[PDB]
Amino acid sequence: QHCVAEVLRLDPQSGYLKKLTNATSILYNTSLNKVMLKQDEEVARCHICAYIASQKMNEKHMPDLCYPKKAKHLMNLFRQSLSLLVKKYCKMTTEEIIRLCNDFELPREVAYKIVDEYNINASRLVCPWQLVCGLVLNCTFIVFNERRRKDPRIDHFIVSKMCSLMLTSKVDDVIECVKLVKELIIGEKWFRDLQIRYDDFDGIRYDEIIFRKLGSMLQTTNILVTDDQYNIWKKRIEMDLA
Amino acid sequence: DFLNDDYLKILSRCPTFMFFVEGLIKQHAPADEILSLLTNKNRGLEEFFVEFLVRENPINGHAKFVAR
Amino acid sequence: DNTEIIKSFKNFILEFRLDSQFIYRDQLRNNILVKNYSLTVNMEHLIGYNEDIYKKLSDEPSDIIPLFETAITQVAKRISILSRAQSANSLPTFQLILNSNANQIPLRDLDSEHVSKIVRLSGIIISTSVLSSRATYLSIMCRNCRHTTSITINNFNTVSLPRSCNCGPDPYIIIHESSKFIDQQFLKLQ
Ligand SMILES: [Zn+2]
Repeated sequence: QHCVAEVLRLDPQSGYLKKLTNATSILYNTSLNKVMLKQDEEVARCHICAYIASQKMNEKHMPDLCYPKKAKHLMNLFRQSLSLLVKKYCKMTTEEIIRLCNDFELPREVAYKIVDEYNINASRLVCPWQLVCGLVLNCTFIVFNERRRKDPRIDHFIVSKMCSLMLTSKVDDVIECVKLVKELIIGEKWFRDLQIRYDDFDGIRYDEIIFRKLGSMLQTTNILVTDDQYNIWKKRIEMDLA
Repeated sequence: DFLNDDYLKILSRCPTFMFFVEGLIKQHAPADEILSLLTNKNRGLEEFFVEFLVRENPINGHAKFVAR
Repeated sequence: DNTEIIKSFKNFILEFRLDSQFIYRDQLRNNILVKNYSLTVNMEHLIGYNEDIYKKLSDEPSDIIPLFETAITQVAKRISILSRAQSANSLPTFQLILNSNANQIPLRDLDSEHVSKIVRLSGIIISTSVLSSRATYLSIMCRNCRHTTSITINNFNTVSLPRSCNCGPDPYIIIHESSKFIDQQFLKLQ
């Protein structure tokens, strides 16, 4: 039942969940009662089980359910028993770029946004590797400012990652990949919502920069260090005896 | 004469002063002069303050006698 | 995360004290003069100091233990250089040792539950079989590429050799004279 609920709640990755666990139960039951249905490794035995249980209740969905040789076999058997940017004009899918975005373990909402961007504005293109590259980079720089604000060892590792995920030794093209999308995507309300959420504004806060730029000297350029820093740095030399 | 404690606190977060500190941590396994001077006794601190405050900043006089 | 736990552990090393005297700190300082590369521990001493490691070392110990080993080695590495700066290259992992007296449970009352957890007990000894050896660090050369590599193993005295670096499968000889090993034995109880 644990494994049943596991594989059944593996579909997302009201009446649905209930009726589907009941379905898989009595389905597996019917399939194992008689002596007719054998040599079926339990390795895989809760999948077109789940697909036909989708087919049964009320509404069914061909996509995102089967997601192979024996998949067809067992189906019939049960059903009877009952570089990257020089490349010109490439093509992509939903899950291709879900992969290239989920490699950073970023959320799926940002990915859906880049997907919407694409399927509306993937029309007039030369190469979508550039656009989606720049997109997910300017997702990373905006959401990952904290860890980077304290760890400048990150910005080399990250750019190195996407330099070789798309197979180049030259990188200034990637720099352009970022600034051009930033020129493009600059002013949409959803981009706006993300900037108020994760608070980069060029990577710097609002309540600081406005005094940086309106015309002030109270502007806190933190050359000096904060108090808790020293409060914890002192422990390193406390035990200096050893 | 008016060298207050809060001033003494904030000047401690001179990060270059931390560079100097740790440079001497690794120059000397013992830790006697640093406890002699540091904020754990602020007397030596303010003493060092005036001591390194008085200096010439010889860069500027260097530019001067260079012009000369 | 794991480094939070590492620090919660390493503070117990030098920031623990009872009867107004450091215990494990100078224990290590002695053990290293002994050239021992291990220690002794009580786990009773960790319950009051901190509860962020106990309830998880209980049920996922092997997940937590080599961490402590590495923390120990980290403490060693500073103190080695500091004591060289004080007076007067190859520092492996230190076997940890510990004990307890919380309880004793017998072989009879076991079951197939609380398996891979940690248990306390009594009994009587028989075996003194033989000093059977294992490896810890062993060098490898390919027979065709002449392509040197290296391997080290940690706890389980999981993986095997590499299946491919044409040389074909099994391209590797194990060199001994620049390899390293350790001992164990097979000990009984009743
Ligand atoms: Zn080879």
